[PDB]
Amino acid sequence: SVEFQVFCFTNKIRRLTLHLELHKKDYSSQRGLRKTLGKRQRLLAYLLKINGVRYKELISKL
Amino acid sequence: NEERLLNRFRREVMRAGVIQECKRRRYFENKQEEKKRKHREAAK
Amino acid sequence: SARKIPKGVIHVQASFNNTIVTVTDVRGRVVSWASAGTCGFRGTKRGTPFAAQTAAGNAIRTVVEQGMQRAEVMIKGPGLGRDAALRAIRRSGILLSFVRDVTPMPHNGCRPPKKRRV
Amino acid sequence: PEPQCPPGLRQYETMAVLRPDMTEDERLTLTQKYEELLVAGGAMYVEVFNRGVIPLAYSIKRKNKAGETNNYLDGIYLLFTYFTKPESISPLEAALVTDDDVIRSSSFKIR
Amino acid sequence: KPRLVLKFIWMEKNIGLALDQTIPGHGTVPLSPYYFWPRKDAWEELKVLLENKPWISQKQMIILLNQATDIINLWQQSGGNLAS
Amino acid sequence: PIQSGDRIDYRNMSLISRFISEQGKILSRRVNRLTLKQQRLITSAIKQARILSLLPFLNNEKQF
RNA sequence: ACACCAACGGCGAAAGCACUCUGCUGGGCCGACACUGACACUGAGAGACGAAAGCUAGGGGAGCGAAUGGGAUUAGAUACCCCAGUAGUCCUAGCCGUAAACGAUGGAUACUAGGCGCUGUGCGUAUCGACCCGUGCAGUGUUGUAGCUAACGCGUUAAGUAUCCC
Repeated sequence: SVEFQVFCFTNKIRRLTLHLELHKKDYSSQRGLRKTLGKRQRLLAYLLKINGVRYKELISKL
Repeated sequence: NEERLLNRFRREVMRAGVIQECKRRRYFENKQEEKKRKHREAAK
Repeated sequence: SARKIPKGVIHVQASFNNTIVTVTDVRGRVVSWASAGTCGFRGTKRGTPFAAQTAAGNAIRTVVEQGMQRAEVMIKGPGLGRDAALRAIRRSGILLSFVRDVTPMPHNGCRPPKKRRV
Repeated sequence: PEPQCPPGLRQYETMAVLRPDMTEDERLTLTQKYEELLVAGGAMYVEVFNRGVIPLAYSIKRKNKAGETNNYLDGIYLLFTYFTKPESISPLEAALVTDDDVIRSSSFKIR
Repeated sequence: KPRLVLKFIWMEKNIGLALDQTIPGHGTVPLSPYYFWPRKDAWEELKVLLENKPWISQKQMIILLNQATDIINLWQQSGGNLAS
Repeated sequence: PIQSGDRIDYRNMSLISRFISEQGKILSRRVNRLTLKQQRLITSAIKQARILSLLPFLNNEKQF
């Protein structure tokens, strides 16, 4: 299941970001946010590598 | 009373050697590995 | 004089280069103190077991106006002045209830100063 | 019987020691501030049971409201096996610090 | 849990205290450790060995330590005097 | 030994105080002969009971 | 600042991290096929973090303590010793971006004796419950075969055999 990985990582970045911006100095979870961004980004380049229209739907969903 | 000394004998339970330890400076793992390597091997 | 009660605590500040033999009552008003610097000789000689013996003897020889039976001793600190002091009090042989230590055992409070390098 | 509700929120247990003097408004008023917790928490609040007063090791420093007087040797050992949301535990800490008959209140989280 | 023997020896210069210890609920073999002629601590060495065991009950450790203490005590008095 | 099934809490002052000395200080794993997990868990529990003044931080020295 | 606990121990990518408790939150490990189906590795330039000392701004300042000052040793002593002692040490917000930042060992995968260990989980035995034995893995350590090495040594966590990338 791929779109649950992208969507799940998106909610991960939402909850972790609204953690981090009202907190502002945790330099440990910064790596977690950046590993999630990079991991999701290699997924988006993967599904963009496979398809057009379907990845256009992944952009249009979020 | 007799001339027996159990305060020195009991004293080595928690030795006064934690006070000859604490006169000189707080120094890190080189002399804590020397003193605590010789001390981890003195009790074994 | 004093309260005239023959029970009372004895504190022995055994330093690394000195000894102090003080004796006081239960509340803490000192009835006498005598150290190694008190009993005459002073310098590198003070703080040796002969100074502990002489300082303890000249300390508690002057409590004969009280004649304390029930003694209890509360020593403190490192040095070569402990065991000769306890042999001095047991030499006077008065009713030594219990000796004890009250030495400051820190829980990493302040930084102790530089190592000597001598 | 306790694993019924912890779908949704958390579980704790607060240890709080008391004054040894009063016997009245001690089971009462501290259960009334437990009802203040009930306005806050509202979950399976059970087993708030009391432990007998015994001599502790060493305690000073009551800090009454402008008293700063009483040393102690004894204390009533309350412990609340309560159950709440993880939100609003710091106001339980302020409630169990500021009040007079509660000193030295350490909460915990049993698993 | 078997039960226990300290063995002391007094010769004028030198104490030996020898702690023979015994089994808990777990099958174990102690020696008798003999603590030695130089001024190196006998009571601390013995008691610490017992505490390190936990295999020794408090009553057991204490009874042996009391006997050990008594001999070190007699030894100190004889050494300070000449008893022999 | 002495695990006794129920977990070690500050409320269990039976197996706790078999682990401190009469001088009131925590004994190591090789003395108490437990696992690492038992040792750390009684360590945190003993220091909790140290906060509640159930246990002394220092016991006054005694003779005779 | 946090004694005993402290362990040749646990965690972190490294630097680091230990009085306890709570909250938010990262990361790891293990199992079942529960799902997708190569989404993988490395990484120029780039970006982040980065002990200590240093600097800007404001607090705070017990101990320790460069500089400094006095005493001593000394031919001399700007130094070791001792007595005072300022910046600093701590915290807030930044800058600085260096260390023997060391495992003196970039990362990743596959394969190649063992012994003795520790930590985490999994299965079976044993009891029906804590043990306890073997093990399946992952990580950490110590001796060590083969092989490599100028030698010392390293040796399944290679400095072995190969492949890739800087």
